[PDB]
Amino acid sequence: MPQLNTTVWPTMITPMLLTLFLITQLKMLNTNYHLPPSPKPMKMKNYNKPW
Amino acid sequence: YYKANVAKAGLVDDFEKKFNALKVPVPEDKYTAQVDAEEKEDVKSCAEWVSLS
Repeated sequence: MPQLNTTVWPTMITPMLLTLFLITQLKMLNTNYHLPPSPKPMKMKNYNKPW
Repeated sequence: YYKANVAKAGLVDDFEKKFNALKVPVPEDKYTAQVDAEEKEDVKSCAEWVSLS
């Protein structure tokens, strides 16, 4: 079983860490979801005429 | 009608002399000037709000 060849293990451990923990994560941060725009048509800080 | 129908001694004359020479008191305002001033004050408060709006 080549999986048990413990000599090239450091060749798999590092670039995974360089891919699972740095690169791919750095692409999810660049996938943002904005809150959808429903600005209410009812925003009027008004007041009765001067009386 | 009252010169030729009263046999009282000249009393119709002095009643009518007291009438043509009567000065009925014309009532004076004393109350519209102070609401005009209130009106002026209002238009001031109005116009400044129209400016704000």
